[PDB]
Amino acid sequence: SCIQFTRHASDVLLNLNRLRSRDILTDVVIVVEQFRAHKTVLMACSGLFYSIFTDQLKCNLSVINLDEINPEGFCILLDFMYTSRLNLREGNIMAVMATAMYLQMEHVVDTCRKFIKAS
Amino acid sequence: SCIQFTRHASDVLLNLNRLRSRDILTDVVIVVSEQFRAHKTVLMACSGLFYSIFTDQLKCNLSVINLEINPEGFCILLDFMYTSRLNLREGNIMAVMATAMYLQMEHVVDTCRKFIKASE
Repeated sequence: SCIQFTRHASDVLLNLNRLRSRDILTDVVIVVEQFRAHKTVLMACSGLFYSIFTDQLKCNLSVINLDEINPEGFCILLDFMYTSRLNLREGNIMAVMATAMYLQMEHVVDTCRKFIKAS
Repeated sequence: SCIQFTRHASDVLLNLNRLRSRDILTDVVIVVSEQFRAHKTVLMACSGLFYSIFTDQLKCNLSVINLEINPEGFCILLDFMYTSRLNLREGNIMAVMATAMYLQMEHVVDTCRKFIKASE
């Protein structure tokens, strides 16, 4: 019985992005500058954040210090995680690609290769 | 400056489902009549009821929200919230439609009705 709401996955994500704007139930700050977010959204999108939050040995912490990753490159990936929309310019594209491979977003890393080899 | 990944809302939802499926980072027990583990964030994104509940300071930051509602009808809607699939059947359709209203979910309600008046 598959009455698929192909809009409902994206409704959910837009609604998660509003909660972040409204600051409703953010349970983490990532420092790179300060970026507030939901651990669950980070986890679903990013192999490393998922790799961090699932480690039963590590402390569960409301603050996560990223090691010099581009803050610009992280703000663009963050907004992607919440909007599905990847902003790339020539002036930031290198910033963005880097942070992906570290964040382990394997489909986001391929997307930067194509836009860089372009033009 | 606007490259949207059209399978990405959907990958986010299935990864959120697997978290729920592994009981990872879930922060609320919904006690329906049975228990249901889920994440506040997702309930609030799908439900105006759960939205009102979790933005109330008097009932923040409660771990347990006891809702009488049917469990099976809740279970199928909880499935829907995390999977975008609505699993309807003559035997639950009345149960889902009802839970649906009480949750203020109207898009699936419409769907139950039309399933009801499609067979009969």
